[PDB]
Amino acid sequence: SSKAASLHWTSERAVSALLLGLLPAAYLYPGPAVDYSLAAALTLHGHWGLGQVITDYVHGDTPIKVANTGLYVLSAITFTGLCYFNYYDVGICKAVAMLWSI
Amino acid sequence: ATTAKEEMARFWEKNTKSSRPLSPHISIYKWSLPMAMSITHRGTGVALSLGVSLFSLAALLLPEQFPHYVAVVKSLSLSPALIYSAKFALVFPLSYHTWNGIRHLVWDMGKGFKLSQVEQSGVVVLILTLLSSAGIAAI
Amino acid sequence: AATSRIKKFSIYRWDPDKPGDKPRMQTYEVDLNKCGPMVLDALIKIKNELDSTLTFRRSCREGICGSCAMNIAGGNTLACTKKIDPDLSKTTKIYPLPHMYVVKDLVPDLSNFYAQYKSIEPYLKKKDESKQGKEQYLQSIEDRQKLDGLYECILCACCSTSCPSYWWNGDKYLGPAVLMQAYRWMIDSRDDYTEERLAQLQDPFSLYRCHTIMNCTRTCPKGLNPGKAIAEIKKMMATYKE
Amino acid sequence: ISTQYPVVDHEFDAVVVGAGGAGLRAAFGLSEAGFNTACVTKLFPTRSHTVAAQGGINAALGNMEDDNWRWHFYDTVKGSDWLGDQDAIHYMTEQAPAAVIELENYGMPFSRTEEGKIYQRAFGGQSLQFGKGGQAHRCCCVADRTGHSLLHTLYGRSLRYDTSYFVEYFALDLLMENGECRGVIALCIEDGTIHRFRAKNTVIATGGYGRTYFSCTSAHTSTGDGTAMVTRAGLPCQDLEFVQFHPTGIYGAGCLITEGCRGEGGILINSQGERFMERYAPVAKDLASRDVVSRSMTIEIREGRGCGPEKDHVYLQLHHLPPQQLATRLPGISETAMIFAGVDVTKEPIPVLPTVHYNMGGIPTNYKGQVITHVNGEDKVVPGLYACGEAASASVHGANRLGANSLLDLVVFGRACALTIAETCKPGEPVPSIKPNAGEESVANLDKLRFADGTIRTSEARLNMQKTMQSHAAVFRTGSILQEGCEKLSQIYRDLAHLKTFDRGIVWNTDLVETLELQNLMLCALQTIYGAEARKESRGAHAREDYKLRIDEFDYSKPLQGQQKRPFEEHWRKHTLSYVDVKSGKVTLKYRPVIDRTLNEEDCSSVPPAIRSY
Ligand SMILES: *Cc1cc2c(cc1C)nc1c(=O)[nH]c(=O)nc-1n2C[C@H](O)[C@H](O)[C@H](O)COP(=O)(O)OP(=O)(O)OC[C@H]1O[C@@H](n2cnc3c(N)ncnc32)[C@H](O)[C@@H]1O
Ligand SMILES: CCCCCCO[C@@H]1O[C@H](CO)[C@@H](O)[C@H](O)[C@H]1O
Ligand SMILES: O=C([O-])C(O)C=C([O-])O
Ligand code: SF4
Ligand code: F3S
Ligand code: FES
Repeated sequence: SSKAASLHWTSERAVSALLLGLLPAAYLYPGPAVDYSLAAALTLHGHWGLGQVITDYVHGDTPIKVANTGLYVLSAITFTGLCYFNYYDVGICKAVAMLWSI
Repeated sequence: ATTAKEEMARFWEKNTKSSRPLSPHISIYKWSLPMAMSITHRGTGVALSLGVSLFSLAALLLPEQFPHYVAVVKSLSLSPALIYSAKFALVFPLSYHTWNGIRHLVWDMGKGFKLSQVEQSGVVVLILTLLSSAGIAAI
Repeated sequence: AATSRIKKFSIYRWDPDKPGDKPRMQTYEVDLNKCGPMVLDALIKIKNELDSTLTFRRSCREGICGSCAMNIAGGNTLACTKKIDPDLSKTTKIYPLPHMYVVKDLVPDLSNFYAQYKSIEPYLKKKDESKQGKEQYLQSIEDRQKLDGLYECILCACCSTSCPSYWWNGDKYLGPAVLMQAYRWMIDSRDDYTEERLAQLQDPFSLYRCHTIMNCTRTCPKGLNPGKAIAEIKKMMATYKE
Repeated sequence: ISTQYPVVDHEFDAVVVGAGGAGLRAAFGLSEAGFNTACVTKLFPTRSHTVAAQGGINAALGNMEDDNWRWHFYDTVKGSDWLGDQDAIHYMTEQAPAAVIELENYGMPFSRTEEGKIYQRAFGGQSLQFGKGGQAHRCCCVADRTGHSLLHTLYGRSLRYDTSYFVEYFALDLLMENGECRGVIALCIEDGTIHRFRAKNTVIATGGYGRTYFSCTSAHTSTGDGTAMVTRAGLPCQDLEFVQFHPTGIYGAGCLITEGCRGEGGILINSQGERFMERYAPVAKDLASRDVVSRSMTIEIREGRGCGPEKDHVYLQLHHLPPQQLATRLPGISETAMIFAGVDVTKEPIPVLPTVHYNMGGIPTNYKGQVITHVNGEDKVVPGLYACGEAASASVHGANRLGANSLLDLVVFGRACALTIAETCKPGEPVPSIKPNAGEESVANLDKLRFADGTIRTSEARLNMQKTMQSHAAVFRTGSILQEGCEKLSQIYRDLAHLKTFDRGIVWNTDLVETLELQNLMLCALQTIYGAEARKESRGAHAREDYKLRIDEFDYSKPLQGQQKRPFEEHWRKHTLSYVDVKSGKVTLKYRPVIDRTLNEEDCSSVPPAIRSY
């Protein structure tokens, strides 16, 4: 894609917006659908986010390869664990409600 | 003539092997509120992500489920002040980052760039953060 | 005359011809009653009267040439239009533009900054330039106005050397100054290479290391907004076709 | 002698010294023509004084009313008070429209009219119909920052050619051999090294020397270095005594306030609120020639109508103009007035006073940009050496330059040197050898200033020279004062033997570079004030209160019918040629005739001297 970098920049913002929209959605319509939407958006937004950080702060072909590899693992496992929490346990929305009861 | 790339390669080549010092930056530079809020936005984003990661790791690795830990904590019937404190601490970064995040999306549409508007939006972000955070730590 | 007002200036020093010399800060005292109102007046008095080894770039003396950019009291600015601070209880610290290789004292090596500017091809380009010189190109008052706030730049570098992204990735991030000039050519109605100018910024660094910190605009001695120009480039990147 | 300094040798077809408007245009013109060209400059190009230019550049484009370049020719010739060479003036003015259209096509962002064409404003001393038709509007501009745009546009344009730049290299002298220039020797300021650039042709475009004075609009870097190189080479400089005091430098800082202010309707006012120029120049008023307005303002101040607490300046008033106009036509000075005088130009007048601004004199050239020498009554080009821009005396400006004519001169003669070299040489011709030790004396002098340890420090000797020119070679002059000034300067020059410098390094040693600049300014200053003392007549900016008349070969104030023409030796309508013996600092003068012929009498009539008034 000759327009890769700008298509990424646009997706990043599309996702940030997406996630903003999920906050009200979690409060007003909690349940599976939002629970998975949040698992996917929290991971995607955080993965791109931590990647801009590596990009600004990590230098050298190898240290960059390493940071990005470690990030891809952190993210894959993070989206996995969140889907897991949603399938086998109460799920993000309900967990927040419960924690807010303490 | 030297092309721009050649000029760039010799600059690095000359200087990295020179004995020239690198002038100070971050240790001498004057802060501003916008600058401070900027790096706080990055710091809250990283913290929020690390938190979401730690929580998903606990989901894959701890022996009990969420309801047991909630109950455990409750069985300590902790003081309301402390509870409030903690909820406030939890929601503040999320809060700060969401509102300043909205300010960044507004900048992405090209609006609010006069420097005096940058100072205004930052302060509107701080007060909404504080308000929404006291609001929520109270629910 | 008789009744002084002595100000102290703590200024960055480093001599490359003194083997093993280390950067140090030197302090000078100047009678504000016998010096011009600007920091450059002070730097010139010091050089002329106390220490002619103090070295710095300067030329126009009215803030149009861009030579004297440096960091004063924590911020990047032109010494020649920067008022000397009258509160005598404070020492004004002076350093070279930030995160730059120091040639000597307050003189940074700006050659990478200039090579980034050459790389965006800052000159008018027409598809058919076979008519260069025959007649004036027409441009409306309204399209000429689009250039206001972009063309006044004096390439002093206060902005890019204030930008933390530029501090961390100055080898590949073009920085605020050059990006605002690339925008100045992208919107000149008389230029025919807008898509190619945008196409050149399709990589992770040239443009995208800007995260809207806004130090650039706060620091500009000409009152320009490079941070805004950049946001307008990002929008064009996101919408142009072909 | 010993090379304590390593020497690098370069060979090019051509070398351009200077990278302001004239040098950049000459240097890429040469590369565009195929010549392997080097451009040597002591500043990064866009820092050059050209960047500070404001009001505009003239060309009869006729975008505001019908115009004729010959009307411009006339204005310039009258403005030069007949000390201008009309062949050069012909070339300059006829070439103007194409030179400006060239800049616009390069991308120069000129302000625009309702037709999308370049906007032009009124400026001083310009008219329609050879003087009979009212105010011209031919000064093309980019609001009031024309210089800035002109320089940035030329610089961006040079980036398209293969010109080799040696930025922040300080040229020391010319490499002369047998009356011919073989190149130049320079100090690379960044690494302390010495470089000799050999080339078949050398172009000098180093700027003026306003800094020989104490108060000037000129940048700190306007120190006549190229001029001094010519002088050191034993070549003549010309008309150096004609120094332009611009009517309006801001009081105190000296910053230029554009004549565009008055071109757009601003007015000069004395302490009594009188628009005194209606009195001194009833027709032109505040748009009369600069030598005139400056003399008038100066008269108003010594006669008591001065403004401010010391009654020592006057007022430039713009507040009666609509604010949009000031914001659109005059934004730079609007900002400058406030930063340097605290004035809000929509409310209060700007404090102003006549300020040394520009050098009419310089290295003499023919209209093709070739430097000339003058032997036994004839002009001879110096093979291999060209000059253009304020450092030259072509002379399109004679005794007084019209505003907006210098930026024009820059581009027209910088292109002219490139054209002339291109019709005279071919790229790649063998570059002339230079004796193995060419330049060694430049290094010797440099080494000697580095370690200088006398009793008079560089800044001291410089301030001495500045205050001397300031009170002895000002707007109004007289023999006694000029003579005193001459002797004080000659003394200060002997005194350079006692210079003390402190910096002993070689990398970015501005202690030493500014000492080389002092030598340079001293050579220019000596030629100026001795040329002035010798000139017993009043012409353009050179006003002698003891020789109040302009003296030409005829009395052009009565019919020439039955008038005995005066002998070359008994009148002053001739260029001054100054030479300096650098060891002693003694000045020699000679004169050469002004050229009245144009490039084509059928196309552009030569204009005979006449009484000059606005
Ligand atoms: C002072 C001034 C002059 C001026 C003006 C406003 C101000 C504040 N506004 C003008 C206007 O609106 N219209 C107009 O026609 N003229 C105006 N002027 C006068 C005009 O600007 C100057 O006459 C003109 O710009 C002259 O420029 P030129 O090209 O001749 O050179 P320069 O810009 O002054 O630059 C000198 C160059 O030479 C190099 N140099 C000098 N010494 C050395 C040594 N030793 N070695 C190598 N290079 C040298 C400098 O680096 C510089 O590039
Ligand atoms: C020392 C690090 C934290 C400083 C945070 C706030 O800092 C302040 O912000 C103001 C508004 O932008 C500025 O005008 C002011 O100079 C600055 O000190
Ligand atoms: O008043 C000006 O803008 C000016 O200084 C122009 C010339 O030509 O010298
Ligand atoms: S945008 Fe401002 S600060 Fe940046 S280089 Fe240009 S004038 Fe200097
Ligand atoms: S300070 Fe830097 S991050 Fe962007 S807005 Fe300015 S270039
Ligand atoms: S000396 Fe020219 S910008 Fe300060």
